[PDB]
Amino acid sequence: AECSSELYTEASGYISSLEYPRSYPPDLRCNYSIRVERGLTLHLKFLEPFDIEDHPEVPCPYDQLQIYANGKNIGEFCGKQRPPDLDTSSNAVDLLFFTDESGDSRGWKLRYTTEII
Ligand SMILES: [Ca+2]
Ligand code: NA
Repeated sequence: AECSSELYTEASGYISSLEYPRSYPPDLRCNYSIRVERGLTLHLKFLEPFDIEDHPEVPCPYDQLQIYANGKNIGEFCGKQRPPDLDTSSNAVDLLFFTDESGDSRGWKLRYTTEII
């Protein structure tokens, strides 16, 4: 399908993979950025279903969701168990979603909210 970068600057919102909760497209390199005002911190909560194609022995060899908080890597995620809720201590988050050439997985969706410092 697509995948231009997306930018979210409201105090809360939803972010999901393309066509959620139907299969996300292959060969994606998607960048989602959240930028809110200094003195707010971002909290991320994934919803169910969460389904990124995985592998029984290799960590995330096929498709990957990577999360950055002000440039620092705070996790790479795949599989069927959603990540735990993330308190990022940051006003700047980036999610990078990479997908390979095949598979039918339902993808991911999160809600972010902001905490007042
Ligand atoms: Ca795949
Ligand atoms: Na999807």
